[PDB]
Amino acid sequence: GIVEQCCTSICSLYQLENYCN
Amino acid sequence: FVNQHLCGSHLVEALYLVCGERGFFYTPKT
Repeated sequence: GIVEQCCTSICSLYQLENYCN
Repeated sequence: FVNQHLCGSHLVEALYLVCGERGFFYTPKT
């Protein structure tokens, strides 16, 4: 989930937008 | 501000700024 993609590894805009409604 | 390690409040602030009026969901435990 978001922690693994953006906190433990380097985040990206692509990944962040996966969590927008 | 996106292309780094973002944790905790820093991650939810990035979501807030990126997602804007769409809003977002923050689910740290999956």
